[PDB]
Amino acid sequence: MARKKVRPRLIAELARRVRALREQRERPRDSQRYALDYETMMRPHSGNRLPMRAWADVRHESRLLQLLNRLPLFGLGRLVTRKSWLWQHDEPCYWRLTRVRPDYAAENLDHGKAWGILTFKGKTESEAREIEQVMYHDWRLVPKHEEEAFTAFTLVPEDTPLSVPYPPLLRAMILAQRQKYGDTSTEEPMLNLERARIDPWDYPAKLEAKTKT
Amino acid sequence: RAYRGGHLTIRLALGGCTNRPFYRIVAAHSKCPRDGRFVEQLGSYDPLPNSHGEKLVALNFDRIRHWIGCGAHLSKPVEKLLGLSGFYPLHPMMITNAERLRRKRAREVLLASQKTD
Amino acid sequence: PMKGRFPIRRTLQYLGQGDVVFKDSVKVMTVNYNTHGELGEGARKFVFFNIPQIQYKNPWVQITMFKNMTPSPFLRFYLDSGEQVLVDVESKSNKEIVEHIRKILGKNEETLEKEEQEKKQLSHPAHFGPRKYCLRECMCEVEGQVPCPGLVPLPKEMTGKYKAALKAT
Amino acid sequence: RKTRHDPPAKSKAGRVATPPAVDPTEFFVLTERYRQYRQTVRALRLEFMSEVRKKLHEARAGVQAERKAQEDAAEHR
Amino acid sequence: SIARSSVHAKWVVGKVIGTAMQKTAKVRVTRLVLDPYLLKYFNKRKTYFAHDALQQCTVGDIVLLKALPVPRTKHVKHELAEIIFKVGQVIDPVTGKPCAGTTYLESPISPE
Amino acid sequence: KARDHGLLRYHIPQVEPRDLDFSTTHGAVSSTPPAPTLVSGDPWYPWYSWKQPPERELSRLRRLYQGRLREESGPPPELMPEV
Amino acid sequence: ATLNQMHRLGPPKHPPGKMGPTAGRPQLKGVVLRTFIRKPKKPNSANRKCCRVRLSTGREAVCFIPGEGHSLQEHHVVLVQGGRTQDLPGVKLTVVRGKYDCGHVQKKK
RNA sequence: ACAGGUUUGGUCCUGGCCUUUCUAUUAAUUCUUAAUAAAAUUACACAUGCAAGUAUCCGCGCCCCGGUGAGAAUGCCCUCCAGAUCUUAAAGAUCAAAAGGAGCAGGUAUCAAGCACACCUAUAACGGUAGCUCAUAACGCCUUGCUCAACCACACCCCCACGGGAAACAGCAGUGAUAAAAAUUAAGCCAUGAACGAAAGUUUGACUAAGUUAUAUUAAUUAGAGUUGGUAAAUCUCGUGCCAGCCACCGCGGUCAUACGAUUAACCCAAAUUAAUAGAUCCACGGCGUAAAGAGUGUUUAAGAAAAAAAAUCACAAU
Ligand SMILES: [K+]
Ligand SMILES: [K+]
Ligand SMILES: [Mg+2]
Ligand SMILES: [Mg+2]
Ligand SMILES: [Mg+2]
Ligand SMILES: [Mg+2]
Ligand SMILES: [Mg+2]
Ligand SMILES: [Mg+2]
Ligand SMILES: [Mg+2]
Ligand SMILES: [Mg+2]
Ligand SMILES: [Mg+2]
Ligand SMILES: [Mg+2]
Ligand SMILES: [Mg+2]
Ligand SMILES: [Mg+2]
Ligand SMILES: [Mg+2]
Ligand SMILES: [Mg+2]
Ligand SMILES: [Mg+2]
Ligand SMILES: [Mg+2]
Ligand SMILES: [Mg+2]
Ligand SMILES: [Mg+2]
Ligand SMILES: [Mg+2]
Ligand SMILES: [Mg+2]
Ligand SMILES: [Mg+2]
Ligand SMILES: [Mg+2]
Ligand SMILES: [Mg+2]
Ligand SMILES: [Mg+2]
Ligand SMILES: [Mg+2]
Ligand SMILES: [Mg+2]
Ligand SMILES: [Mg+2]
Ligand SMILES: [Mg+2]
Ligand SMILES: [Mg+2]
Ligand SMILES: [Mg+2]
Ligand SMILES: [Mg+2]
Ligand SMILES: [Mg+2]
Ligand SMILES: [Mg+2]
Ligand SMILES: [Mg+2]
Ligand SMILES: [Mg+2]
Ligand SMILES: [Mg+2]
Ligand SMILES: [Mg+2]
Ligand SMILES: [Mg+2]
Ligand SMILES: [Mg+2]
Ligand SMILES: [Mg+2]
Ligand SMILES: [Mg+2]
Ligand SMILES: [Mg+2]
Repeated sequence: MARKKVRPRLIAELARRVRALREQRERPRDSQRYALDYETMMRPHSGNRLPMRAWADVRHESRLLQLLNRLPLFGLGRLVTRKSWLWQHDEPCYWRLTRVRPDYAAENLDHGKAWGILTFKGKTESEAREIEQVMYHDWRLVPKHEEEAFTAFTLVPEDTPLSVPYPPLLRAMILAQRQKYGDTSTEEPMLNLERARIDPWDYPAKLEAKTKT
Repeated sequence: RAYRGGHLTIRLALGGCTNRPFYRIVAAHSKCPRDGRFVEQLGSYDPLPNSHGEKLVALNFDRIRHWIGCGAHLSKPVEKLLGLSGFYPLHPMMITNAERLRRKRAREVLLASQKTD
Repeated sequence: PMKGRFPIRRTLQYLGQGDVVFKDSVKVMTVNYNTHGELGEGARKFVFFNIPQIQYKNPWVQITMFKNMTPSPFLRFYLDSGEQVLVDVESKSNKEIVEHIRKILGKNEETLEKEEQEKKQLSHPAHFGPRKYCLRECMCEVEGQVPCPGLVPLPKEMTGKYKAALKAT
Repeated sequence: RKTRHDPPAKSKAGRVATPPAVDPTEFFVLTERYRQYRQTVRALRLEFMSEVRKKLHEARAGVQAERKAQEDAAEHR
Repeated sequence: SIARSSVHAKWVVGKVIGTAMQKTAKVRVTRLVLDPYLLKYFNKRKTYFAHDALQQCTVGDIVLLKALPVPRTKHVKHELAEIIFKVGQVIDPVTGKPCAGTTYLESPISPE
Repeated sequence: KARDHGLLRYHIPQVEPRDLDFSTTHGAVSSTPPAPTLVSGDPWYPWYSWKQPPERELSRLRRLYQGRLREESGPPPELMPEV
Repeated sequence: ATLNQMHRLGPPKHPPGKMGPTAGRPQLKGVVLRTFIRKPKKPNSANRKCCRVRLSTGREAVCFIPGEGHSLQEHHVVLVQGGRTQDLPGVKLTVVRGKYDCGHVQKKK
């Protein structure tokens, strides 16, 4: 839509450039963004208070970079586990780090972004994914002599059914249509529960988006 | 109205006067008001029993599976409503509420009889 | 209508009783005719009578007149794909041209009746809402159901005022 | 409803959340029901998705569409 | 095969008004519009710009216009397609013979 | 009321039959074959019934939700008596 | 008026009404400025009890007091309607009895 | 409109104003109860409380709902639609920016000319042409939310908001000022809707169920208001004496008033009645010798008619 009296507003575009310029120049650093007071459980930067379900793990554990700084090359090729998987999953779950770049703002070097290779329930992916939920105070590091103990895995086949009956009313319509069209076979319809595999909710999602394929 | 985002959703829209509710099963953008503009009206759901003791429900089955096929989200009550009809399996929260009713009723029966004796 | 030679042709019924619907590919109709000679009687009467009917049924089709440019009256149709349809009228009467036009480019009777049949399903009888778009406005307008409390007051046991009183007591 | 730029309240500025209790036996069964229920609905959602593809494909390049296209073209000539 | 246009008029026929500008002819399109009160049709004149590459436009012609797939400016959205009736030089489309109004310039019944 | 009791005359238009074809063959009105889970009496889905979780899973949940735990309950009653 | 002329001029549309002495508002509140007596035009002769007030919009206009007898004094608050008195030219407002500082007519006692 | 009252000593004609019908707000007089719908002075300044959280930290959401009609002739319908989001087998769908136009779109021409408003080449420069909109209303000015499952716009002001003035309830309730305009500083997330979580679930002044008010409709438990010369249903006895006063239009009162004020009686509506202001509706498909109306005359441009027939004039005082 348009009219013959359109006025060329310029301040709106001017504000957009300056606002975009300011945020790029004043982008908060990871050290100051995630710094936390361990008594009030309050975030000085965002002003957010952590939920009570996460209070215990903060004071009784360390994040990824706290256990990764004291390594020669920031632990490239090392295996890193997480307390969340250890408590709920008997099968071993770990990350094989590929590269890691911490931020120099922190005086103790306790922050940064890291990548790695995912191993969930003994299933290994063939691509590198950026590590999600790094700042969480639940990570742990496995020893060198225990590396092969956790790496060893026993493959257990899945016993879930591959087909389930249709819901009752929807089952009737399937029978009704084929009977109407002449298909009088009395074979019970089934649903292929094979393309509907659901990853567990604790599985980390891809931080990077997906481009056109 | 032009919204930033939102997902297509099938939900219940309230109607009728006070003390006489009446829900219309409608499919509209999630960011629009409850009684606001909608894409297509599917059915109806009368919450009060009539003289025959029936709560009437209407569903546009061929259209309902069309919107679900194109990626429409369902709210809590419509899933329970569809589950009763048999189009969908019984919602897990529908069963658990049933089980809670039995246990509360079982406690109620025992509590009344314990006081009796 | 009082003014004009034939006031009947300026009423809504006359504009609506002409049944000539062009296909979706017809865009421009050019009509050339003469103001003199007995041969142009069919062309002149077609312009004076049928053209208002044709345009009313085809609001998006341009109709342009040209007088005394060609000795032989004719009609020219321009399609969407650049196709040109030339219709020659030199002795055909008013009625003949309309029948001739209806067959070369008009729509079939089965196509028109099925088009409006699919239009009926838009206003589905099973829906509720405003009177302008739906038949009923509420479920209380259906016999047997609980009526609107405005007409018939509801029993006290169902009113929320009584429900809240006992819960607090 | 509030906006992004208005300040929050003062009284409710200390609390964050208070999750309810968890029944161990009931929670596990409820979680198991959801895992199968979501799986079943997803298969139906994909089945309906394939139905829409079939309907749209037939409306575009179905056999009846070619008959209709040829019939009008033949009549026009 | 995406060569559509966003305008509501794909093909229009109008009379040439003037050819003052360079390789562009301003034409006047005429359409019938129903007056709501009198229920009678009157002509409504609108001006269109058409791009003429060969400079073939003379004032007084009747020209068919074809919608341009991409506008060349804020006003030129149509391209000339053919000269339906050259001014003063009108050939009857039926008999393919030169004519001047009602009288035939050349007799169609005289091949030789 | 009088017109409803026939005491007074009023116009009655002639009305065509509701349906075009009178067929009871379709499965919407005719009885459909019972489901294999219907004749057996088993619930339509395995998870509709109540199943006792393994004790290992119960211990894991108790550790995870320790402190805010609630009293657990057994299988629900099959039939609810009347007060 | 032939067909073409009727088409060009369009259908006749009734002009909107002109605002009255009360500027379209049903009732206005004013402050009494002066009380005087106005006389009608023949063949009706009398002494009509009028008053001059300034309305809430700031304009100053002449008003009329219906009924017999009044106790209105300068700098009193009254309410004015939009009626008109036929006998008195110019006067186009009437004080509504029974509001603010003017009461109803007093029965003879 | 089924029309009625009113020009004149009197008739006909032409032509205004007003009565009779329905809806809303305020005010006067009056008032018993219940239910439902609705709640409306003010884009003026605002005390206090509340209106966005959820969640094993990340993240997501945070005028979305809601509020208002200030602004703009804005617009309606319609073509195309990037981009954002959801679903997934990466091609389907929801919302749709910008841009565009078959047509439709308030008043005013005592606003008649606007003053760069066009186009070509190649470049995305330079160079070249001298054009574009407009009496079918350009360019101006004034008034204004709307064509309603809804849409367009604003979010203290400087059309915008880097900045500046300056320190924000046009979120619910409430207050000051102002206006003829007068709802509770209340309860709950039980339902539905929205946000977040895998999930039990949490928040939610949106909403649900209530509080308040003859503003409307219904039922019943409830009785007062207006009018009584004519149009227009209906009265007598006194007082007053062109005085006090009455009227929607015509009019009444100048010591024998069915018109003022009171009384008796009657009429008409009824928990309402009457008055006031807006709105619905209402002018010409009718007229131009005498009534408002054929412009002092002729030709031509825009534009429109032609359709059957037929038509270059002429002693005399044109210039
Ligand atoms: K009259
Ligand atoms: K709730
Ligand atoms: Mg947060
Ligand atoms: Mg309601
Ligand atoms: Mg009066
Ligand atoms: Mg008078
Ligand atoms: Mg008072
Ligand atoms: Mg008062
Ligand atoms: Mg006279
Ligand atoms: Mg007289
Ligand atoms: Mg009041
Ligand atoms: Mg009430
Ligand atoms: Mg989580
Ligand atoms: Mg709104
Ligand atoms: Mg206002
Ligand atoms: Mg305004
Ligand atoms: Mg303006
Ligand atoms: Mg758009
Ligand atoms: Mg797109
Ligand atoms: Mg897409
Ligand atoms: Mg002037
Ligand atoms: Mg602003
Ligand atoms: Mg605010
Ligand atoms: Mg408020
Ligand atoms: Mg404010
Ligand atoms: Mg106040
Ligand atoms: Mg009010
Ligand atoms: Mg008060
Ligand atoms: Mg109080
Ligand atoms: Mg509360
Ligand atoms: Mg609670
Ligand atoms: Mg809830
Ligand atoms: Mg969710
Ligand atoms: Mg209420
Ligand atoms: Mg009285
Ligand atoms: Mg009186
Ligand atoms: Mg006397
Ligand atoms: Mg009278
Ligand atoms: Mg009297
Ligand atoms: Mg005259
Ligand atoms: Mg005259
Ligand atoms: Mg003249
Ligand atoms: Mg003249
Ligand atoms: Mg001409």
